[PDB]
Amino acid sequence: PNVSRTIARELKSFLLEYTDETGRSVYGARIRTLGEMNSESLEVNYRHLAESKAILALFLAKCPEEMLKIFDLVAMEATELHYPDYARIHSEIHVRIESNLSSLVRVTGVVTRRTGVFPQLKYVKFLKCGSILGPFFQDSNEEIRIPFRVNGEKTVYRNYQRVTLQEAPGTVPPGRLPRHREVILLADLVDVSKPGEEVEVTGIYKNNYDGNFATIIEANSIKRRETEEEEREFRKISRDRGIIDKIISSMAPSIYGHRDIKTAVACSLFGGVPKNVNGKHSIRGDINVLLLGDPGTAKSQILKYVEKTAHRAVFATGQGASVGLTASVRKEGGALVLADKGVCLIDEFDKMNDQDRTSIHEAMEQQSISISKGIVTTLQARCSIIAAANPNGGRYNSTLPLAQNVSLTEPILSRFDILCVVRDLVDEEADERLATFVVDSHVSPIPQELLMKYIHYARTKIYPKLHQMDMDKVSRVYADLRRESISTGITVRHLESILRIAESFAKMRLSEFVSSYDLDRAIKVVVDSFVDAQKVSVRRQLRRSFAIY
Amino acid sequence: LFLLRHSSLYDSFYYSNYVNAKLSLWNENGKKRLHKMFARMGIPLSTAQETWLYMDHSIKRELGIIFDKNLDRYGLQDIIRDGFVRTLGYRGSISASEFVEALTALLEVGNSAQKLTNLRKRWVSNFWLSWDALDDRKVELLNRGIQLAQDLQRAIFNTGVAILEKKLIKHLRIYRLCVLQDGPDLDLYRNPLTLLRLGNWLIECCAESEDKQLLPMVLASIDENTDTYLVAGLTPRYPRGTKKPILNNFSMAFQQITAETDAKVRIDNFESSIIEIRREDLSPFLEKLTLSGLL
Amino acid sequence: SPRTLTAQHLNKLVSVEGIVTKTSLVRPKLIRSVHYAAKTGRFHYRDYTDATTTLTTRIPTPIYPTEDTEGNKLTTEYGYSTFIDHQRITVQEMPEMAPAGQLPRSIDVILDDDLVDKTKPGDRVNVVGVFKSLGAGGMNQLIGFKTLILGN
Amino acid sequence: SLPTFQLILNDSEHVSKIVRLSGIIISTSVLSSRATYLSIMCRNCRHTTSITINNFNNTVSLPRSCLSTINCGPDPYIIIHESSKFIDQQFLKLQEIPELVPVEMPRNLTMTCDRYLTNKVIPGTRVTIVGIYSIYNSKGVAIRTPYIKILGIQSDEEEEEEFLQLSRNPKLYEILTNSIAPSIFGNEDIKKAIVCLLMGGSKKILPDGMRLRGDINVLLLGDPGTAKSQLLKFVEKVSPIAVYTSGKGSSAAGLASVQRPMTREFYLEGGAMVLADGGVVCIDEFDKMRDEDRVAIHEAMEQQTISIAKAGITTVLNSRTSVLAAANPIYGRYDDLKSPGDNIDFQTTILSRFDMIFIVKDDHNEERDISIANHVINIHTGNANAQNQQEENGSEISIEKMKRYITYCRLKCAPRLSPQAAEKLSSNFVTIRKQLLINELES
DNA sequence: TTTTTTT
Ligand SMILES: Nc1ncnc2c1ncn2[C@@H]1O[C@H](COP(=O)(O)OP(=O)(O)OP(O)(O)=S)[C@@H](O)[C@H]1O
Repeated sequence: PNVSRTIARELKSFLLEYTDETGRSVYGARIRTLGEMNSESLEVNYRHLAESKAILALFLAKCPEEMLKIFDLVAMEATELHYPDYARIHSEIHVRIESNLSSLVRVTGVVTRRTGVFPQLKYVKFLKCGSILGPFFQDSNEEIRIPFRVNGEKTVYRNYQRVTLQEAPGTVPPGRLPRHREVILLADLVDVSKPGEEVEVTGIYKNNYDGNFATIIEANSIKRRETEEEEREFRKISRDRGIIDKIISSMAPSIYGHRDIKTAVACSLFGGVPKNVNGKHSIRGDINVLLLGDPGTAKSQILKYVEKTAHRAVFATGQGASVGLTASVRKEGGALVLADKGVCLIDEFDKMNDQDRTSIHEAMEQQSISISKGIVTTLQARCSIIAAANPNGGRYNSTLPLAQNVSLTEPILSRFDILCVVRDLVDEEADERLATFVVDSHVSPIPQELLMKYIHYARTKIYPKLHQMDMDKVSRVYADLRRESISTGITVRHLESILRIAESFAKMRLSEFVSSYDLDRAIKVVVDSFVDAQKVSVRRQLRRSFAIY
Repeated sequence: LFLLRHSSLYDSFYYSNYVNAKLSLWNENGKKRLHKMFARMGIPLSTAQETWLYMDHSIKRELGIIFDKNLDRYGLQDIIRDGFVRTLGYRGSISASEFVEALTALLEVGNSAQKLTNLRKRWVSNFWLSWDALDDRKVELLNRGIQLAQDLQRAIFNTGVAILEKKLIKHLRIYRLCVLQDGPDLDLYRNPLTLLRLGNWLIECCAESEDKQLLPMVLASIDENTDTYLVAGLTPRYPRGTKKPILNNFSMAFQQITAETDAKVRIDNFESSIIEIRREDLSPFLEKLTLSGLL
Repeated sequence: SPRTLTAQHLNKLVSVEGIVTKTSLVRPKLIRSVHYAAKTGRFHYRDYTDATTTLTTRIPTPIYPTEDTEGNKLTTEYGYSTFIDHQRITVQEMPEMAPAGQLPRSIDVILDDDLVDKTKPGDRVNVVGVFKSLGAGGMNQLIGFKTLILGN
Repeated sequence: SLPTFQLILNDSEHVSKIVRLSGIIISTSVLSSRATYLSIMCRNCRHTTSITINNFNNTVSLPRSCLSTINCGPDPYIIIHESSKFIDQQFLKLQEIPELVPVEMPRNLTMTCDRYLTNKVIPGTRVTIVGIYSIYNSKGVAIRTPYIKILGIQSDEEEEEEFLQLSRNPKLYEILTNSIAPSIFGNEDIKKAIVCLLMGGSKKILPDGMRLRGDINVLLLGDPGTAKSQLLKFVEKVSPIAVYTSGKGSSAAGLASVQRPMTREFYLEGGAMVLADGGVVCIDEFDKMRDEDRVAIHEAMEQQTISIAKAGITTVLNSRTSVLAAANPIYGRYDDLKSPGDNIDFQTTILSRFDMIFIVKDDHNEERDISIANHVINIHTGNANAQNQQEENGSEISIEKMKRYITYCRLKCAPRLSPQAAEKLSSNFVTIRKQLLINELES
């Protein structure tokens, strides 16, 4: 088909004047940002192409091969009319997008093992006819074959990688066995997946020529399974004051109340800062959440909300049913390796063995676990651990203490920062509100798309610091809290937690400076939380928590 | 542009005082605008990070044409000047400006009332290291000061951003007034010259202009020795648009207020623009400064 | 020492010390052939060399001969045809002599006829011989020029 | 005899170019050899030439003609091995940096070394290598493994003058206890024992069939929250060679290695005590550890003699290590409220085979508590404790200085006790053994 | 035909 010559003029009538939601040429506004970042990639939604001119959708399923070769070069010249000197960067931008041959296919799967990255010839130049032959094209997975021979020099290369992909164990019909298929990577997509993931790729489907037919999928657009005005309109809203209670009010509308423990969980995933001193040492960068449950609670529903909204979350089972959080060479990183700079979800400590005790022990303290294995490396782990426990026998035994109530030991609790505890007592109106909001559940807060851009945009950018004039009250708080709780029995790590929790409130305002309000909220959340763990004789502690305010 | 020959063009603009306010480098808006200038230059980010010595010859020869073809977009058209460059041959050429900045940086680093006088003695002690530094052949010591100049400019622009977030400026009609009562790395602020260039770095930043009515800035800091709070005078900088013989104001005002009760005031500073004052007494000093305003 | 043995302390006679370990198998090798022709009623003579025996780079002369000149049957003979045994062993240096902390590294030395099966794996042996390097070092058709030691 | 010298100087964009870089050494190879100058011979006509070569990384090979014509063809050339010249070759392999971008498994490359660069660095250092990122082909899809040829490796008299100056000051012991843990207040007895561990005692080569042991051992059993963890990390950073281990269970760190496989050969890979022969071993979680190869550790610190009698090898090797412990008793601070033993469930013979045993307590002192509070707030914020630069101007100018000093200190002095001091220790061991008699026989 | 696991 030679008509694509004339179609190249008209395919830019879609590129730079795609008027949707009052004009807004997302492609034309995007190109200046593409060459701005030198990403050498342009994204094309199948919705927009199907919406404007579906003749190209036919040109996708029938001939996806040469259509890209015609589309990317015109995108190159269409970008160079915008940037006069962009050809000095890369000068080539590749684009993104039996009944299966010669078509683009939306494919799912799980990443099996793979290989390294090698360069591959792109330009082929060739003693028979005097001098060299001339430039020729390096076919993909095929030779040129124009006596002469290819020389070592004068060869422009291209990085290559092939990726094995096998079927996803999640949508397997139950009991059958998975099968395999080949995926080959190209330039900007070099080594994008990682073992232990799922993936959704947009591939063109080919087959081998002859052997002396195996099919190979070359892939175009990798998307993982689930702009300028987008962050500035975002900043027009983020300037307000009452976002504190609103975050908890926008955190989890399924169960309506419980603002305190919901604010603590919302603070946990929002992160802390380890703040490595220049040359000296790094302290700790995570917030530790324990939530002592009760049968008869939808506390698990909360952590499921945590897993869908947050970045990397692998649900760690109750007892050995899964992944195992400790990487080990078996016939290879653990799930904690997947959750780097993310939040892990580990629960039901009552039924977890010592393997988990060592992994969780070292990971929340100083991030790295070593062995008595024939390889010696130090892989760290910056996970964030959120637990959900269960009381022994009764949900709450008596006035007897928390350490007497729980079956764990003291140092594992020491690794923990916050202790949110729920209570079960017969309230008539709470049951009324509960049943009525349940009815509403079967029928002002931030929409979930804005909050996900909020936490992702915040954790990559907001970097809290602190001044030296406001921590003296805090020093007095630690001094009275430790020195007065001597008669009670205490955590020095909770001293570091003060700054590491309070820094998140400055992360909430994206102000980079810790106001007094942040310290006051951090004190009013930590102190009373420690208060709630005692006996009925806590009245005295209630009568000394005034000076605390 | 500053620190041209010994540093990356990226850091050169990043720490550039002239480029600072126009591009609003402290804020995130101009960040992309800076990369946009490089996108006009067609320079890879990694190419900008390399040392000036190892950058390609093409990039060298074409630098000025590229500047002529790109920077004008941001109003930078009047920059290129025919300034002199020394040829010492084999160790490489340097514009007089850069060597000046390095030597003055060598002046400020690279080193009851008895401690303050002891420190004053140490300032004079650092002068001979500079007088010795004036020779061409003694390069060993010179490179240390050359690099420490970068360490200063880093701290300057950093604390500068910190001041930009709190907006402690009192935009008054008479004159702008500010004070830094607390902050990290206050030891470097002991030298008056630190605050001289610091004030200059602010003065051009807050007002480009940015019409109208350029106003003087007030600045002070203290750590020990009972609220020394050196306050040095500062004057507005015009962006080429000596239009008038304005010069200064403060000498007469200092004579008027120092002629009053003047308790604990010390005129010990050789330069008339800077004076030591107690904060307790600096507040009324300000009150008397506002009114009667001599200007 | 084997640690500083390569490149220099090369193509000379080297005194090596170390431990006898992993003794290989005993195979005999043919050198001088005796062949009888039926009609002439005479004997004959033919030799063959390899890189272990000559110590000098000579043209190798390998196929077992029959029907050379006229058509006389070259019946080979035995007994009078000579043979020499052959063996190769590895000697790593003494482990206490090693650097700060490492796995000791080693080379090998080839013996000859009257010295076959004199070292069992596991003894203390001083060795005097000549450092011989054989083989086409990758110029045959990727790191070659494998080594051994002779004249022992 | 004078060969040609070698000069030593110091992705799609990186193929075969002048690039400097930096990484960590994964594993080296055994000193190998390519050839440099060589003469060939025609086996029939006796025709000889000679070729010198430099770039041993394909370009040219032996011809197949007698060359006297310029039919003996094909290739008649036989390499004269008695009149050749050779050099050495190393073949390192490097591993990525553990602080940045492992967001994965560690990746690696292949190195190759030339003439005077051989046998230079034992693995474990953090180094920089200037290189050439070139491509080779060996083991229709054009799969080629890339590599970096090494040119100019750089490592990790007047100093003797300042060393002698620092040796004779009588305040050296304290100024070193102002050098180890600036981030940690208190714990000064531990802070002192680290000073003695980084130097190492005497080493006796007696007519006796054994030699004795020199380096020492550090224990930190005690209550949690002490940050003894930060202390053991900084111990690893100070010594030039040392192995830090956090517990019995890793992601990737092993401990006599048994490797069985290409060419069907058994070979010895390594481990952890092997890297730390003559260094510091840090073991965290002394009670969270298994009894699977613990015996090697029950011997490595006492007789320095690891035996291997497996399927591959039958050697007795050396291990000059020093182990540093950091335990936790059961139930935290209550272990001292019952009988004062009740800590190691197996027995006390391992502790008898250690050197120093310290117990960390936790007593409230409000001034100490406020001081440890604001001391740590000053550590986090406002860089108050971080004043150190004037302290550098007055005490302990650097950590790397301390390292260079220990390197100079270990092999130079030959310490030994003094005869007038020996009778003091002889009279003192009596008092300690009597002390144990008092606490034991009457109880 | 031998090295890391787990019921
Ligand atoms: N002066 C300090 N004292 C105690 N902890 C500190 C101090 N400064 C910072 N820290 C931090 O507080 C944490 C307290 O835990 P550790 O002191 O490691 O307790 P632990 O006794 O090591 O528990 P382990 O490691 O399982 S034995 C440290 O890991 C540091 O992150």
